[PDB]
Amino acid sequence: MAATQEEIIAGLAEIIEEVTGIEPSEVTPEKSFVDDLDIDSLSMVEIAVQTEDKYGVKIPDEDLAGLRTVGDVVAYIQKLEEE
Amino acid sequence: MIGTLKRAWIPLLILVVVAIAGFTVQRIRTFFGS
Amino acid sequence: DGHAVRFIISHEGDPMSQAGIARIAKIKTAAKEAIKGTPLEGSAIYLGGTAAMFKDLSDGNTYDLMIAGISALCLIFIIMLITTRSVVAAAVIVGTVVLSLGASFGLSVLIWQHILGIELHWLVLAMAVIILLAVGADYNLLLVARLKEEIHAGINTGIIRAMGGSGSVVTAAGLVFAFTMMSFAVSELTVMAQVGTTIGMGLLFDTLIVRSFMTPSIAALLGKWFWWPQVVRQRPIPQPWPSPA
Amino acid sequence: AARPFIPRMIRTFAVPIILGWLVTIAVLNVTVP
Amino acid sequence: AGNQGESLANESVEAVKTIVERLAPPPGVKVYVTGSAALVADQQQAGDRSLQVIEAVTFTVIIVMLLLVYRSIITSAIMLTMVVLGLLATRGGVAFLGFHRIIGLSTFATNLLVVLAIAAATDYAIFLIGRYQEARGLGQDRESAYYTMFGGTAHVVLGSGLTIAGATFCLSFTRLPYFQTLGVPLAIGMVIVVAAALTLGPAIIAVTSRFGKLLEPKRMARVRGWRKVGAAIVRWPGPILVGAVALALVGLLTLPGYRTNYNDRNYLPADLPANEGYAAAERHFSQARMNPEVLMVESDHDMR
Ligand SMILES: CCCCCCCCCCCCCCCCCC(=O)OC[C@H](COP(=O)([O-])OCC(O)COP(=O)([O-])OC[C@@H](COC(=O)CCCCCCCCCCCCCCCCC)OC(=O)CCCCCCCCCCCCCCCCC)OC(=O)CCCCCCCCCCCCCCCCC
Ligand SMILES: CCCCCCCCCCCCCCCCCC(=O)O[C@@H](COC(=O)CCCCCCCCCCCCCCC)COP(=O)(O)OCCN
Ligand SMILES: CCCCCCCCCCCCCCCCCC(=O)O[C@@H](COC(=O)CCCCCCCCCCCCCCC)COP(=O)(O)OCCN
Ligand SMILES: CCCCCCCCCCCCCCCCCC(=O)O[C@@H](COC(=O)CCCCCCCCCCCCCCC)COP(=O)(O)OCCN
Repeated sequence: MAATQEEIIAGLAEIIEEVTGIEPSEVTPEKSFVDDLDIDSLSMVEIAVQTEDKYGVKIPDEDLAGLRTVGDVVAYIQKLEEE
Repeated sequence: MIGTLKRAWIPLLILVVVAIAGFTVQRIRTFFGS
Repeated sequence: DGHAVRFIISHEGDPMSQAGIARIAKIKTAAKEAIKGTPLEGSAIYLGGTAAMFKDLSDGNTYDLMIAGISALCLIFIIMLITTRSVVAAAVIVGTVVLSLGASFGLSVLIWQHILGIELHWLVLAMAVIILLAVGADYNLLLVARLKEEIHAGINTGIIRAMGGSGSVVTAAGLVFAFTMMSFAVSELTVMAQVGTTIGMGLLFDTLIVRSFMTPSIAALLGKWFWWPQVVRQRPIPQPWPSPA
Repeated sequence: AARPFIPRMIRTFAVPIILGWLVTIAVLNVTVP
Repeated sequence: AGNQGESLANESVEAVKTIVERLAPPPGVKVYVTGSAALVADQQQAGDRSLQVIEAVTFTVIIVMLLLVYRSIITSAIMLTMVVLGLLATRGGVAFLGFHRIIGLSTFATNLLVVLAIAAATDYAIFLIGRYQEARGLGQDRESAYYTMFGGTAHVVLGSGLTIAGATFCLSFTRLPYFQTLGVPLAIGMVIVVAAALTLGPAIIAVTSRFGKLLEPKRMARVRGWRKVGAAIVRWPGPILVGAVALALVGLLTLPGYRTNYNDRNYLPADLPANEGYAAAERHFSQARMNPEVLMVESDHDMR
């Protein structure tokens, strides 16, 4: 299970595009949902639900609060997939 | 046969529902006046 | 020819209350027991009037409500079963329809009787359940048809997409019609205001609570059992992360 | 071709449909109280 | 001469009232025409004089609600023409079938049929335009969006309308003529509303869409907010169901206190003439003197 960071970001950017509309060219690992991308706490729940449906990556509710930047989500998914 | 009555389970359920409803309705139609 | 005598009876309070109508059977019974054991025994006793008319109308109203309710609920179950090839979705929708009807009429009873003091006319219930069933069918069918056509991508994502797509349209339609009906509150005829605001408050409650939170959350709790005779997956086979761009 | 028959016909014959509904409403509301 | 509920009865009440107020009483005396037959007359004659104010206020409200839903005057105008044409076709068809004595009408079936026709017409128009504009906001061109609108909503409109028609035709099996006379006119009205909504609706959308940017979406962030609601529903469904059921319990717990009333003079303006006759009588005898019962005992032998 070795999805590279670019693959995980490519998969996340489609869901962020559908949920919000931010262009996938704007989803980069150093931008934080709260300020830079302006994705509130309830669109993150939707991104997590759709990621779990599509790629089977289950992100529980308490960990979803600490994922501030896109790099945080990519690192979480990688640390989970390296299982 | 069970194999063929489960391709036509929707029309059968519709028949049983419509029959129970129609009997109940024709029964209740008689209460008034009497 | 002297074969029939008639008596002209007046009430004390309101003839057309709930008591003035329960007095009709008592009048007939009193007149029947008066001729018991007398040479007039076995005579025919006819009681006409206006509280007698409303006794008979109030009796027939219950059974006609039951006939209409049985008929409408069976038709609604049948269309929800034909559209969504599932017994659980049809039964859930019929149950939420009955629950929303009950809650709507209870809210209007509260507002009108217990707060404004004016009791509800006797035809308000009938004319309200007619329209409320008619429009609840519309909105529930539109929501669940979309849900069914979109659960192919996962039941949760299907519900998210179906909400985002059809829940907004359902609430727009419901609010337009509900605020159209609540404009009857300007009528001098209190029965028109009653039926209008009953339909309006019912539709507000439906579109804003029942069809917006209670129906999709039941569809989300019962994950794949919402479509039971059909075998659906909670979510598809997990895809591998795509190649960039 | 790959479009269903009902919506395709409603889309191609859209303006005769509107004219026919207008004529129907006119007749139904003028011939009858 | 009439029969309570019909039109001959109102003819008779107005005839009697004409006779009575034709001549002058002695000074101090005032005459009235009370009773549950003159009350029904005044009721049915003020019903229409309120109905013609309602027909204006409901449209003044429909217009502003359409402007709030579609933040655009052209879209509200188009969809209002859809609704108005559906309502006109329904009223015309039912007045035609009732005029030529084909079906049995009423002055109550009509007041309910207008309401139901407006409800169904606005619902179907909003459904169609909402699906068209949603498919249009996803990037589809006018052709693909029209076809998506149809393929998504036509069967829903057909099914729901046909069940409303069947359910309101099943009223023909009740006993009270109030309800029993609602059967065929309401069913026919629903069939006409559905035929209109399925042929005239898409036709209007397919004609007006090919000009400029007539039916193009404006407010699509509503879809985003509703997606967030759906996300909250799929993530925490148990709590939300508990909340919704708790709210429904408030209403369901009031029902076993429901009392009804049959006095029509409580739900009418006290300015009606029949009600002022009631008041004049209540000033002198009691509330129940104008509504008397009659009990007849018919034996088989001369009782004199
Ligand atoms: C006779 C005189 C005439 C009188 C009559 C005539 C009057 C004429 C004028 C009429 C004026 C009224 C106009 C009606 C609205 C018209 C607009 C329209 O048609 O649709 C457009 C409108 C979109 O407007 P927009 O500004 O363009 O949207 C862009 C946003 O800004 C962009 O999004 P955002 O960032 O701002 O926010 C995101 C999102 C919001 O996203 C979220 O974050 C929400 C999700 C949060 C997490 C989930 C938690 C849910 C918890 C559930 C618990 C159980 C359910 C309880 C729900 C309540 C709490 C939400 O917002 C949304 O856009 C979607 C909202 C969806 C949620 C709303 C659901 C309603 C909840 C129920 C409230 C009322 C209770 C019903 C009881 C009534 C029965 C008596 O669509 C809606 O949002 C519908 C919801 C709002 C309208 C309904 C609210 C009430 C309306 C009147 C009801 C009166 C109730 C009185 C009760 C008093 C107590 C007894
Ligand atoms: C207001 C009126 C309400 C009245 C009706 C209330 C609800 C009554 C529910 C009765 C359920 C009877 C329906 C049985 C469905 C059987 C499913 C079946 O035969 O086929 C499925 C087979 O799947 C199964 O394995 C189901 C086998 C279990 C069936 C046992 C019946 C259970 C009865 C439940 C009792 C509930 C009764 C409640 C009464 C109040 C799959 O077939 P398909 O996918 O090819 O068809 C879909 C395309 N048309
Ligand atoms: C007094 C009369 C009433 C008595 C009858 C009482 C009961 C009425 C029940 C009526 C049931 C009608 C069934 C219609 C809903 C069908 C549900 C369904 O299975 O949907 C399928 C729909 O499949 C279809 O394709 C059906 C298409 C129907 C087109 C609608 C016809 C429009 C006709 C226009 C003129 C209407 C004139 C009507 C006059 C009354 C799903 O297919 P899909 O997911 O692939 O999406 C559809 C994409 N095309
Ligand atoms: C028998 C009647 C029962 C009524 C039941 C109604 C239940 C409906 C639930 C309404 C939910 C309203 C939206 C909830 C949004 C949740 C957002 C959230 O969770 O976070 C915010 C939560 O904010 C809220 O909105 C909480 C919800 C308040 C509404 C609760 C009232 C509904 C329950 C009524 C109880 C019954 C009333 C008694 C009968 C009148 C932030 O709160 P905070 O941590 O910043 O506050 C800390 C300050 N000390």
